[PDB]
Amino acid sequence: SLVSGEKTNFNHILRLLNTNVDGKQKVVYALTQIKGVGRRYSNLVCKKADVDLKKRAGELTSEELERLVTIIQNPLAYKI
Amino acid sequence: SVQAVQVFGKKKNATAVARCVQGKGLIKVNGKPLKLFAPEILRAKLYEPILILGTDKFADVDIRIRVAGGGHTSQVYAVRQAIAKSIVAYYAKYVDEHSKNLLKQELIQFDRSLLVADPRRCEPKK
Amino acid sequence: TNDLFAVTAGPRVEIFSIRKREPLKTIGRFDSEAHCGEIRPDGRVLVAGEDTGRMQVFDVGQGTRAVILKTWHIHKQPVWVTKWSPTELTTLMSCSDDKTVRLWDLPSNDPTRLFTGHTDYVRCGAFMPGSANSNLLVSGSYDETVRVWDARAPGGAVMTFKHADPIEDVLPLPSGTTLLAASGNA
Amino acid sequence: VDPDQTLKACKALLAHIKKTVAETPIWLTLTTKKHIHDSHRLQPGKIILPHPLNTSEEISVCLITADPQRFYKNAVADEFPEDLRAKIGRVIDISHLKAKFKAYEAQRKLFSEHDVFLADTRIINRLPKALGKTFYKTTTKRPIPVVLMANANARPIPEIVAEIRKAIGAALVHLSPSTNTAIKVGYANWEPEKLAANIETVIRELVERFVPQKWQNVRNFYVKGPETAALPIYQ
Amino acid sequence: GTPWKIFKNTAFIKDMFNSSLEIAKFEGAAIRTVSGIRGQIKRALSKPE
Amino acid sequence: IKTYIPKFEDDFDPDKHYDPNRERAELAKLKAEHKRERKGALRELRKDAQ
Amino acid sequence: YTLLNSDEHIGIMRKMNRDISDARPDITHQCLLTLLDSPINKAGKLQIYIQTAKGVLIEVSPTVRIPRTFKRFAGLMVQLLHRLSIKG
Amino acid sequence: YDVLPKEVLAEVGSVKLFNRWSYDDIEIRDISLTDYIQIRAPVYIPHSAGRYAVKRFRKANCPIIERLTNSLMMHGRNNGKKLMAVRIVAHAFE
RNA sequence: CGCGCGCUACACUGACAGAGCCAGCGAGUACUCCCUUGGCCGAGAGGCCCGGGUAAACUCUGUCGUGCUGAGGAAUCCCUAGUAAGCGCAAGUCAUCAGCUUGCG
Repeated sequence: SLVSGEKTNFNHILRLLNTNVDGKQKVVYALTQIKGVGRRYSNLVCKKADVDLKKRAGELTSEELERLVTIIQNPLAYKI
Repeated sequence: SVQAVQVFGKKKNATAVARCVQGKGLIKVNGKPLKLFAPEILRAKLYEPILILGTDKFADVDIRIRVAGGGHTSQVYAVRQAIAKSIVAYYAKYVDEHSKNLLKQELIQFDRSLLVADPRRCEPKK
Repeated sequence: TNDLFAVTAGPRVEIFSIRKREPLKTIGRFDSEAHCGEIRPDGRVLVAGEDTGRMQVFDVGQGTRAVILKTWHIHKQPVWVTKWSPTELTTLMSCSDDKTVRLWDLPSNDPTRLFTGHTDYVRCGAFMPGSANSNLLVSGSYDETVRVWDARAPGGAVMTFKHADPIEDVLPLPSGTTLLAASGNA
Repeated sequence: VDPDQTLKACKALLAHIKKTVAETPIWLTLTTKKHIHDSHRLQPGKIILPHPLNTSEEISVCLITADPQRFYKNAVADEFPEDLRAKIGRVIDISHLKAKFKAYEAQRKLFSEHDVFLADTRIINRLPKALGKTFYKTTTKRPIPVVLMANANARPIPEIVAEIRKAIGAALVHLSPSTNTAIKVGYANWEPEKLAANIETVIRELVERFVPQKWQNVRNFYVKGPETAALPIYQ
Repeated sequence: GTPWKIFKNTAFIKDMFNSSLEIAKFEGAAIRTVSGIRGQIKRALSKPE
Repeated sequence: IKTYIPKFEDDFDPDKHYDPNRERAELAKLKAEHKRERKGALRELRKDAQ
Repeated sequence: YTLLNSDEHIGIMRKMNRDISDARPDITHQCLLTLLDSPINKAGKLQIYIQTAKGVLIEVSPTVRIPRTFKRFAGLMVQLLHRLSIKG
Repeated sequence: YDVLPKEVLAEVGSVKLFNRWSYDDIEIRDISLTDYIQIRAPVYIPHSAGRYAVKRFRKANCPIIERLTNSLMMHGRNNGKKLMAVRIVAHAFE
């Protein structure tokens, strides 16, 4: 009667750099919800961070979230 | 010497040359085969005359069709008219007149536009 | 004869192929989770219950089709198992989490019959295969009860069986007489 | 012709330019003494440079073929994922090009999308009417020849990949029926010694391959910036 | 002036006037080519002033 | 329900344009007056030509 | 530009002899007030239409707070009647 | 077969709408409308180029599914897309 | 300032990317949208070179999901079969018409 539900707590409102509200929609549409980001821009962001587009928002780990924050912070030190 | 029957099909501005020769059974339209030439929803209107007359009637003929002019629906109607008129004229010319009459009977019992193109004249209520 | 079997895992189901053993199409329309994705005996329509209480039934072709046919949002609390009836192609059963199993007809937008009697989570269910047992449902709850209901009398359990363990799984036999209730260590 | 004179003129012209920030193409204008007539000499070509003209970091080429686009898309999906599948964005046959792109807005969108263009020698003679005048006549973003020539009658694929590697960084060579022309050589943000090597080999190949009556018909080469003065190298 | 676009008969003429005001003063006028073709200024154009 | 307040102007009349920025309002009014005067001049010159 | 009531235009209507007690916007004003403060409106089970005798249908949604004062109400009604809609 | 795919060859027996649905046992419920619902005359797809509006009661002889398509193509944006209409009816019947 | 007539814009009838497949009328040694920064060859007038400002449609296949990214009142007018409506291409014909007109599919 013990099965690890270590992933089920993801329908919670995530926090990010400018908006403190970002639900579970998708990675690229969540980054579209982030203010100042376009859809192709978020696609470029996800492809740069090598996060799979199949994966949802809230299925991520903290280090992946943080490197997403760093690469939305600077778009030039990463190639573009 | 070789048996051949050429027939014409008409629509608004879609015309259809259909030349029928004794063959293995194939049917081509602009070279490409019949199951390929159409938008993917009018293929039943193409198969309507073959499906009425059965495949054994087309077992011996080989139909090559050219088409040009008009839009998609117009070309499809031109090809089905050319198919029906081709097989009826071939059966008129090279097999028995009774078989021709039975074929023309089944086709007219379905729809007359398979044989005689009825153009849309302008005659509104005068 | 077909080449489809479905695996639900998380907020998405993944319809697999049998011949190729490659995930043929991943369906991720869900809101929260996906608990049981079962395709019809026909082999064209997948049903799945979400964690938000809704159940979605949608057509799936041999390739990439995810066309939502119907949705139901009556449970308002997680739906853990839905199953089709093996005989009737348009009737399905659903054990929710709260206290209920219920029989749905696919065209309708309301449950055909409602069945209560359990006291905790109910989380396994099955139809009774066989010729004589046309309309008999069996469900195992977490209240250590396996109940079998007739679908002609919408009252209580026609038969009940009380174990001492949380009852996790149930299958009937194809013979129709005997049944396996998987509960705890035995 | 001397690289010392060429290097001092290029250094002084880089100084004149200086006195993101620059981003100006420096080129050289060839001037000859007689009119040019042969359409096979009017046929545009390319010159391989020892320092490639491109940056090659995010530039995305658009390739134009003639024989089946399905086969060429098969080749690009098969062969090379390191640089070639990173840089090839679209391959389009000439039939699909004339089909999907006759519109002003459509070809302007394509011009805005892609970064540089390659086409086959069997298609360049049809290209200028096919692509728009806004695509072709105005700016240097115009297709560069590749030799995709011996079911497509095509040279084998590894040689094709080598050809694309050369022709991405090559420089275009277009000729005018008149007695004047100009060929790009580099940018102002570069090093003038590399500029000197580039202009040296450009001069050599231009005179020995394209300009008919090789050095009898040759005349003045002026190194020039976009809007500044021109510095002389006679020939 | 100078012809700008030339259809079968009608032709647009560019470097002759500065404004639709001047043209609407000279509306209905008897223009003439060098070749000998007579013609008539008919109506001001709009988009190039 | 989250009620909302109807945005409307107090002294209403259809003949006056309503805009906050005096700059863009003045620019539009000047463009319209210029257009009307130009049309009047074109009509008067056309009648003179006839 | 102002609604036609019996508050100021009484002398004009009494002069021209047309039904001084029919030009009564205060009835519609107080009825809209009553129905927008009634608790079924807050529940959202309400939807209110106005048929003005020139024949004009006016859909009023529950989410609006009508101005309490008759003067603001009159200015609002005029702007609505001349621009076919009112934005929030 | 002359040139016919597998599904039409399978259902070569009689005439079925969209090559899947039968006409054989289609009961109508009202003796009033058994005259004016035309399902005696079969059809393959509803798109049939006919002059079914020359005089009265020729829509009483055009088939019923042709009427369904021709009434589906009724707004200011879908006035000519009869292929969209028959695609929609095929999807809805599936 | 007023009135109509056309034109444009206003989202499910969506966007993006691929694949496939259709017209008719049109041929006067004739047709070009600018204006300019520079430079070549030009005693002078110019010509060169480089920069700046055979359809629409439709069908099929996938990626994504309603998000100032809201189809028009009272009235009044018109319309009954290749009619309404949608769609583009061509031409510019001694009067009218480029802010458009007439053809044609």
